[PDB]
Amino acid sequence: GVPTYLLPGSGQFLTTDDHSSAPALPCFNPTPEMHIPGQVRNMLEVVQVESMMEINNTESAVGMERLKVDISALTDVDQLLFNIPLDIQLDGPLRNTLVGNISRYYTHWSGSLEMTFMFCGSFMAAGKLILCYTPPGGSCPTTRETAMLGTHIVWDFGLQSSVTLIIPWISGSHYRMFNNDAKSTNANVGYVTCFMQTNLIVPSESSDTCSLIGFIAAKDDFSLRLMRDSPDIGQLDHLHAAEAAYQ
Amino acid sequence: GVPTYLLPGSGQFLTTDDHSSAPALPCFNPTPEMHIPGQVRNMLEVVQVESMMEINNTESAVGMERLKVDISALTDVDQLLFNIPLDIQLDGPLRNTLVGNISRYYTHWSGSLEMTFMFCGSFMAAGKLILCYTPPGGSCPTTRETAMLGTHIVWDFGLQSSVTLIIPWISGSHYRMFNNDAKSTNANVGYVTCFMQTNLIVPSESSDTCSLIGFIAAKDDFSLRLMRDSPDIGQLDHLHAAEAAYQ
Amino acid sequence: GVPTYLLPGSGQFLTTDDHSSAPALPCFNPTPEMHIPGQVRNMLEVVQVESMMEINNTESAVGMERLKVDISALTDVDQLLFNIPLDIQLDGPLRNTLVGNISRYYTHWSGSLEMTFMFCGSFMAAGKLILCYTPPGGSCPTTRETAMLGTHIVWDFGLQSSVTLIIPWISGSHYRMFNNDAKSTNANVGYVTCFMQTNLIVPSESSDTCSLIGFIAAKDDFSLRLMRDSPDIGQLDHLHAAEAAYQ
Amino acid sequence: INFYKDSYAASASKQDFSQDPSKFTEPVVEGLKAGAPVL
Amino acid sequence: INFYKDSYAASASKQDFSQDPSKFTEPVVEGLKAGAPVL
Amino acid sequence: INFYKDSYAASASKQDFSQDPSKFTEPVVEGLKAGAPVL
Amino acid sequence: INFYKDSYAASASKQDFSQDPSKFTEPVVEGLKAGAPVL
Amino acid sequence: INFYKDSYAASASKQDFSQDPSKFTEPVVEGLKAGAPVL
Amino acid sequence: IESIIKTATDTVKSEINAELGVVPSLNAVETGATSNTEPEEAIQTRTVINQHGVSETLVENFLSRAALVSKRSFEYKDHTSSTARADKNFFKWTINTRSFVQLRRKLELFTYLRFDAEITILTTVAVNGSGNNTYVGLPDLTLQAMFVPTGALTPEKQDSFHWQSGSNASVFFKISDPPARITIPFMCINSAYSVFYDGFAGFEKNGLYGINPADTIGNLCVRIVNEHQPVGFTVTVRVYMKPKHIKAWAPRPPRTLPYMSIANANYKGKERAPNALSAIIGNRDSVKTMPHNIVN
Ligand SMILES: Cc1cc(-c2noc(C(F)(F)F)n2)ccc1OCCCc1cc(C(=O)N(C)C)no1
Repeated sequence: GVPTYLLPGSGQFLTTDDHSSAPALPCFNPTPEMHIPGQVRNMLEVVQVESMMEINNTESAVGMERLKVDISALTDVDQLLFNIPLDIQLDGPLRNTLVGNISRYYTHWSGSLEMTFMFCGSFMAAGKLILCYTPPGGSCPTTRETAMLGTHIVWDFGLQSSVTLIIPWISGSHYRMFNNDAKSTNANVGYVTCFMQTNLIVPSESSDTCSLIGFIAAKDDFSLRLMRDSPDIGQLDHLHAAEAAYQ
Repeated sequence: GVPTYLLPGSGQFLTTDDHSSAPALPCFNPTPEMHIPGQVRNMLEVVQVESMMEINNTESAVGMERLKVDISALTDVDQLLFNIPLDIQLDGPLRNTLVGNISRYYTHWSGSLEMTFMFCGSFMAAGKLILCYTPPGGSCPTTRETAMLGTHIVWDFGLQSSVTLIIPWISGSHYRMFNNDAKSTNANVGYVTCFMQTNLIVPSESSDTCSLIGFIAAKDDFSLRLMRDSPDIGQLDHLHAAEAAYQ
Repeated sequence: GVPTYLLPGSGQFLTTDDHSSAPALPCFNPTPEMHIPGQVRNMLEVVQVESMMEINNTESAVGMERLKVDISALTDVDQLLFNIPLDIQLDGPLRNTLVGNISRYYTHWSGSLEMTFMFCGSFMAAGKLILCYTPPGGSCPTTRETAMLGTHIVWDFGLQSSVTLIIPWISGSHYRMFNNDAKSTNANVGYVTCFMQTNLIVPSESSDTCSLIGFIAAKDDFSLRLMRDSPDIGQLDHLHAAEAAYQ
Repeated sequence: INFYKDSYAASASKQDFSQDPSKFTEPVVEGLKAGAPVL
Repeated sequence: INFYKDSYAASASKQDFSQDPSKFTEPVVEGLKAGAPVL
Repeated sequence: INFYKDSYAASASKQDFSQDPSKFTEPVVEGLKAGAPVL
Repeated sequence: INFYKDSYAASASKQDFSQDPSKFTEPVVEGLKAGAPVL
Repeated sequence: INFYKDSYAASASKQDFSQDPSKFTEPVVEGLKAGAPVL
Repeated sequence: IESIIKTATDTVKSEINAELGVVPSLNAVETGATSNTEPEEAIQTRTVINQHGVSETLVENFLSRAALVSKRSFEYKDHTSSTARADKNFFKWTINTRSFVQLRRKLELFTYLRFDAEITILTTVAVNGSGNNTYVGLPDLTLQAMFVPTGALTPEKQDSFHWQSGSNASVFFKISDPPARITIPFMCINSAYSVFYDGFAGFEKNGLYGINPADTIGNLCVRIVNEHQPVGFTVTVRVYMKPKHIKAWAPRPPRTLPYMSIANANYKGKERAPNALSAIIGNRDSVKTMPHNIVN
């Protein structure tokens, strides 16, 4: 015979191992493959699809009210309208999105994100907004004159109802980490703020309050590493009817 | 199947074994390599770097005082100034050096060493010294007329502030051993002594006491074998905060 | 994976097995080889070297007295002088020789042996002897007329001080056995006897008693098989200072 | 290492790097051009 | 013997004998010559 | 079968049949001839 | 993987796809033609 | 499969089909012919 | 200049030297360069063909050795009346290489390190003798080691539903088996681990000093899969780590004073030499005293 010796790790069951195993049903012929639309081969294809952010995650907002931000005409200039925390690991507006949900199965991430906002006011409504991304290091800007020093896009409402703010990958390290310390230098991405650029101006017959819907997605420079169990789902007991499977 | 039989040693865990093992994270992509200065591929590169000897390892010397040897003008000729034990395994002036620290992770050594001394007196100070290496066999020489029979360099202070004494590899055996018996024929290297050649002569305004700094390094004929745990570090209890890792 | 099954003998420790095993010290560089005189690659080279027989193994002989045989002038003709048992396994004159010592590590042997005798009398001493080898089957011859029927050499003392008696390999079987039954047909080699051929004749000033030294060695047709533990060494307790190794 | 006779016994296949994200990001009959207004 | 699909699973690599001690022994802009005074 | 990286891990070497018994049986400067008297 | 010396020790043979159902479905001397009445 | 260095360690040899029954059935100097009387 | 070095350098024979303007034995330490004096220039040498290998001092060989990094003992029993601090049939460990000094000192000989880590887990069991000082035999238990990365939830009890390990890598091994082994890849978010980090981990001023957040690994969670037996046992788990495929940069002065904490490089030194704060090397009577002088 062949002389052999067993290495450390022999006989172990590693859940991520990759080996062939004995076929339980010899000569079984699986059903022939048939073309089905919508095949996905890499999860990065899913995170590239836009999904709505829950910007209005406040106690006053119920159901889909949390998925839109209301803006009204103001009588003071350069007023802040809203900001968006950029932490995917923490429970924030980006968590329940395609990019957020898929990414929270991993520990490291890199690449640019894009935020798209659709103005859903009446045709007669007009206004200009400035959307700013502030790289980390300081406090979230509270005034337009400070926020406009960072990356920003000035958005003019019009026939094209939607604008895109690119959050470029600006990082010292190759990857960032989805870690619970939101203030860590390996995790913090910065802030996104939205200020009035001129004002929301509508005629008397239009609604005086208009809504924006914010979307987020990753660009094709996005990548993820270090698979982990998602903290978005858990169970403390057996589900109903699970016991019946053994009856 | 393949007939096999298990050899002695099967199932053992040898800390120095070299085998492939199951990847815990399939398809993980490590961060791309980036050029970093100061790459080291062989520890012999480190031992070739000069480091200071603790020649003045006496109770009167505190802190970095132990890293310099003071020399003053003498009124008798041919006087001994200092000697240096050449045992790396024992606790001596060579132990806390790059060569000594790295070598004490090994058991056998071979090759030439070099001692470099820098004179740190004033520009106006003058003098000549003789540095001698005595191969083993007898007592450390106590007089210049005996020490000068061995390998030596006569050093004249001047614009070039430093001289090098080569300790050539003179050994019956291919290697020596870092063994606690300092008088063993497999370990003893001999002695290094320093005598006044003429005198330290300084003017009245210069300091009447001048310091030398001794450095040691191995030449590129140096080699080490038989890795061992260094006796230079140990612990009798868990370090502080080590328990907190399990909390 | 590879389907396998374990054979009988798997996991056993056979002291004569021949396998590779894990190197305990990776990347260790052994000391370079150096030419040393007297290399031996086959133990048969040692048994080919002459060594002295203990022919005079009698209670009256002490120390090296047992390594020489004294012969004196006789007043009767054709007298027997000595005989030599040819059994290596039993405790006899051939046991403490190079050939005997090496062979007693084995069980089977074959090939010719040679006995050489050196006459150590004075230059003025003269004499002739007959050395006979009797193949087995009967009693050891006690008279010259019977001993001379076998293989023999008539030795004339002279300038060449030594004669060689060849004991040719005369055996029914390919090998003989070193077995404790000295009378077995698989072990008995026969006898060697020495008779006066004429007489030892010396002048009055020479010693009237002269000594012979007998040597034995194997020829290059000698071979051995079936390694065994030598019965020439043993211990009933631990040697002195053996316990100290564990202190 | 697969000595089994049935192909489905083999180890995992992690070498399919083909992608087509436009199936989900741009499932429109009229493809959009860079810079030009969509509407 | 490495039948694993991920390269980092392989055994150790002890075959890199490249050295450059001058990075630590002679990190000076002006290289020094043998015998000639340094200063 | 030796898959170890260090050569000294290999099994025994029992193939060195070279001999020179004259090193011990005839270490004399003047070689002796067959039949001719040694002295 | 069969290192045994006797051939009957080998694993199963599942590669004989030859068929002849007519031995049981049409064991008549006169073969029947499609469409044409049998009788 | 024999990785042992000594040849006698090998498995059994069952391939010697040579026969000579006449050594025991017809060990006579004069061979006998078919049909012809032996005596 | 970079070159391939496999053996120690040879020596060339040298003759008498008397040359004006040439002083190879003189050097200028002030430049920061180590002396370039050769043996052939200091003494008269012979020719020597040096065959001494240098492979055992390769960084890979120097560091690629399995070393203890974690040792945890916990009681395997019914933990219904156990304190909140007790390991109730499982433990979690925040992975670090700073708890055992032998490996820590060798790692801290370098500033930056890049390597994959081979992890070996060794388990031993002993019957509890407290009150029940009777021996019945050692059970062959099954254990689960789960790697919980940053941001993932760690199990809170032996039967926690977190052990289902949908995506976490888990290894199930038995005490009777050879020690479990897996390879963890280089998982730093940078190109190399920062053995030393002269910085703070957060954008505020209260973050931990001396620990690079880029090198955060995660938690190793180990439980006994078997439900508790009628009697109690003590289970000891030892974790060994062997770096491999190593790259190292910027060597550093070795640690001299004893380590105090795994969180910092705080130092106190021994009460007296050797390795005291004011005297690293042991004392001798004077600079002219030979400690081990050979007399006759
Ligand atoms: C010890 C250990 C165990 C596991 C594990 N145990 O079980 C499993 C499971 F679940 F798959 F089975 N995974 C995983 C990873 C581990 O450590 C990684 C070592 C990396 C490193 C960084 C530094 C550093 O910061 N430097 C050098 C400055 N040092 O080393």
